[PDB]
Amino acid sequence: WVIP
Amino acid sequence: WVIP
Amino acid sequence: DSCIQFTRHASDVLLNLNRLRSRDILTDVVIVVSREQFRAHKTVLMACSGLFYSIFTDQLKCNLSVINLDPEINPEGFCILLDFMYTSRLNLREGNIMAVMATAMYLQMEHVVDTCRKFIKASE
Amino acid sequence: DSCIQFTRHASDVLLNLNRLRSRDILTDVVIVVSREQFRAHKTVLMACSGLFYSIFTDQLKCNLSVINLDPEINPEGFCILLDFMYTSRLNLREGNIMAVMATAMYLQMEHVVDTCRKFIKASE
Ligand SMILES: O=C1Cc2cc(Nc3nc(Cl)ncc3Br)ccc2N1
Ligand SMILES: O=C1Cc2cc(Nc3nc(Cl)ncc3Br)ccc2N1
Ligand SMILES: [Cl-]
Ligand SMILES: [Cl-]
Repeated sequence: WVIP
Repeated sequence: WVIP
Repeated sequence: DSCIQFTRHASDVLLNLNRLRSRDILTDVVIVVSREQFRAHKTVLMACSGLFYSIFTDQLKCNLSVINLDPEINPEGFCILLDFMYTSRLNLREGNIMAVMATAMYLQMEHVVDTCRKFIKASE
Repeated sequence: DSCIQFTRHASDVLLNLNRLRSRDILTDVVIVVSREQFRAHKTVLMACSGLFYSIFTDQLKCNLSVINLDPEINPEGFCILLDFMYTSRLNLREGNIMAVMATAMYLQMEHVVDTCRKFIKASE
């Protein structure tokens, strides 16, 4: 999971 | 396009 | 093999599937969550959820145009997860994390369940 | 928004759509290319091809279970492109590049046409  |  | 690969292809396909969803094109099922209805593509639901995969591979249920979810399922949690299925983006917030995790467990969306458990463990 | 994103989601969805294709699950159209038949999902074809997008948004053609391609279309070129749609991998070879490019132009698959033109320009 990432900060888009 | 890339070499997978 | 000696194939080449187009890096953005999977993302572009999903973006287009979401555009079809937004315009209600070739949607083939309604998911009923209490008083709310959500139109979607059976294939996308199966590709994202262990529960929908089991439902639409069943010889009788594969032909249903309406699927009723368990009454304990929160429509907002479902909406957030349906958006995630079609976009890879999860709108996880302090106010919705419990409903989202409960819905992801019921839908059998393992990666969503995992991030919810981690975000919950960080706040305790 | 304040969304989080699961990097591998789009690729995982496409992998699952290809698994459904391989087991012939919920395929809803046959594409006829001369003597060959290819089963697929209308939504995936529309998401990858400007030609299929135009075909299945047509109020009459959206309901057809069989689509016949132009007789000039090579079945192997089509097969390679159908595999690309479901996997992001293109099996481009000296022996098939002309058929693949001609098929990608007819199908309106701009990124495939672009790499074919570049590979052809390099060999001249
Ligand atoms: O957390 C998750 C997400 C998910 C998706 C599917 N979907 C499919 N799985 C397989 Cl093996 N083939 C085709 C399809 Br469609 C099955 C289980 C799960 N569990
Ligand atoms: O080279 C390409 C690939 C492609 C795909 C689509 N598909 C869609 N386009 C739009 Cl805007 N909305 C929903 C869908 Br499905 C249209 C044109 C093209 N040209
Ligand atoms: Cl997931
Ligand atoms: Cl393309």
